[PDB]
Amino acid sequence: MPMQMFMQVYDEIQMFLLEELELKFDMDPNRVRYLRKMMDTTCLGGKYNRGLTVIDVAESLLSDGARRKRVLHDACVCGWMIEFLQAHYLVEDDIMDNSVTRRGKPCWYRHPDVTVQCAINDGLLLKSWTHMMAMHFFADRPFLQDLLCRFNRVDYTTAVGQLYDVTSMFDSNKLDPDVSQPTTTDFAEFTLSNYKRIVKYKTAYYTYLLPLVMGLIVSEALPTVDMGVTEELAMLMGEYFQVQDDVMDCFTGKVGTDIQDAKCSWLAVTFLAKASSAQVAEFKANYGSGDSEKVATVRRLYEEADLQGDYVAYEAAVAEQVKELIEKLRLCSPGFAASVETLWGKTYKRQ
Amino acid sequence: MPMQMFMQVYDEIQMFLLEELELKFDMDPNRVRYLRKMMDTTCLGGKYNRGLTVIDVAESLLSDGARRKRVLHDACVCGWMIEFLQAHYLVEDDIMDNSVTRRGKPCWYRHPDVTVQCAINDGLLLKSWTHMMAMHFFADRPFLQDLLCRFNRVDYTTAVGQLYDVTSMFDSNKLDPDVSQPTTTDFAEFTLSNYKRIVKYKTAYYTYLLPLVMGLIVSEALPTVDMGVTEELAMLMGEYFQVQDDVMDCFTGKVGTDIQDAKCSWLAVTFLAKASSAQVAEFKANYGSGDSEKVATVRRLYEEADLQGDYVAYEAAVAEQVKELIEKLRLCSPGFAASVETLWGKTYKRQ
Repeated sequence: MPMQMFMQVYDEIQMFLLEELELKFDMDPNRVRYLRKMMDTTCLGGKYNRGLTVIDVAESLLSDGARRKRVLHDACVCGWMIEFLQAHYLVEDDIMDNSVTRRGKPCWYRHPDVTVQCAINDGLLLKSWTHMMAMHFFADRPFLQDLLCRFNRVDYTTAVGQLYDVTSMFDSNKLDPDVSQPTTTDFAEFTLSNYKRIVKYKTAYYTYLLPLVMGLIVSEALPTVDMGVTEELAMLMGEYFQVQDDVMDCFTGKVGTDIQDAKCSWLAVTFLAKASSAQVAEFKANYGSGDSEKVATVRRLYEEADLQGDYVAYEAAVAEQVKELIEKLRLCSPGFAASVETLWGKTYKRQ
Repeated sequence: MPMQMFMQVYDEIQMFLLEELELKFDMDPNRVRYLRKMMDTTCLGGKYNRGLTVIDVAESLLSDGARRKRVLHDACVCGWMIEFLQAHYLVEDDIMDNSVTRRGKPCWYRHPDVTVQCAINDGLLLKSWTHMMAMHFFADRPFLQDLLCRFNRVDYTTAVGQLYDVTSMFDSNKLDPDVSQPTTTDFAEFTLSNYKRIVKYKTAYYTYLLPLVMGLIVSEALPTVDMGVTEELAMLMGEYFQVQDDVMDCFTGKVGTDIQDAKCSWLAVTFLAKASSAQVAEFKANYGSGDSEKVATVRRLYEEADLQGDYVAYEAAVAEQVKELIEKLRLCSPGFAASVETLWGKTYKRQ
């Protein structure tokens, strides 16, 4: 049901965007068609949990037919603002990582006649489409200024996160736009504290706080909740998401490549913070190569350091913190707090 | 004087942005310093005509000390929103063109330890900084919603322009994200009508309409002028700017490379629309190569087709249209119309 409405508002948003390009930007149908395909490929095919969260939050805050009809439709449009924003970051981050595929289709910039030259701009369009849809559908809403400001702020936040991700490669002290660096990692930046900072800004704001905020706004309920507790829940849930991902990447789509990719994962930083000198040097020697001997070594080390045990203890401490915060929130905001529970239930030990 | 104020508000904006990153995004001074340098290098060193225009428009619309002080300070901040937006497009477009230098320094992504991976994101930051500065300096202004909407709309418009630029390479009919194309040009898209469309969206909105609009907004004067005449002037001036540039690139920094680069210039499209079959085939054979025989041939052809004569006639028709529109505008808006005159005076036969 939520999904049906969601996908219906997709077509209605697509329609508006494509027509406007025709009527107002003089666009011919060859180019309109290219952008339709870019839009579909970049925005469709995931689970839409970010966007669906907005719907679910708006449904729980509803407390004569047609306020409900409008609030839910607003929720769907906000939901798609988040999905298109995410698509924007994926397209740009894939180019930035020189990644290869996504869903098990190719990275957008890797399609045969999309080019790195076109794809960068395609990203820019995807993010402008968030503004254009907000400005069209919410032209007359009193929350429009506030929505744009909060959205802009999360946008910025996410680009900042991507800065931290991008500069996790080498000693921050040698950071200089005039002076090359080896694209061997250092590991100098592979600390828990840096990892937590990357995840928080790159990921937790847009994935967990923004959908909750948007559901609040379109329900006109934002002042009714404790925003400090709400952010804290978002940051914790968001962090747990990525750590859960990082672990499953190693120890469970088809199978993941963070080790080969030499990623700053929870595993790597947690391993480095507890390991012996000998373990460290063997890590450094084996990490970040496709070679299936080098990989297997890294997994072995991860296994000897009992990282899965550490994971299980981290998970349970997060759960108990999440649970206390949800109860603080339920004191004043019982409907909002249930929606957060439900969000947490779609993250905790996956699904 | 305007410049002194402008550069002063630069430091004040920089300060706010860098501190916020420290206080609110947890940023360490290695990374703060990298972004200071990125900001300075990407935003400083041009003539700032876009930003200066905003100041000049606000000064002409002023019709007890301190309204003037605030309006001009608002004008400077809007001016820098335009300069940072421009920097954003330059950084991203340079990557997209694989260009080499700019001012006669390197393209930002070409600095030794900036990387294509970092530079794409640096672009994204530059554009978020426009939002962050508007939201901070104009938090309490009644025009903030309207400013963000108009700004967003020009942002979108410019990305659309860049789509048209990017797909000027080959037959629009073969535009397909699944199917490669030769990075030989077609010339099929090299028509005047396509050229005018690229320039209008890529360039005229952000370079000519946006500064005028922003000066109107911060002066609280926007409703006092005829916006249809204002847009028309902006589109004409903006078009003339690029055509004037395209011509000087050939027939006058140190010397330009549009022919080698195989650019969609005014010269090329105008040449193609009037040339004989023989001239066309010799053009196609010689255009878009570094070889100084092939280049010289193209210039010769341009000279035989009398493109400089066509330019001179185009310039004079634009001038007389610009002049009539300025007088229509002066009927109701004498102060605004002088500022446009002054803007036109900095474009017409350069300076």
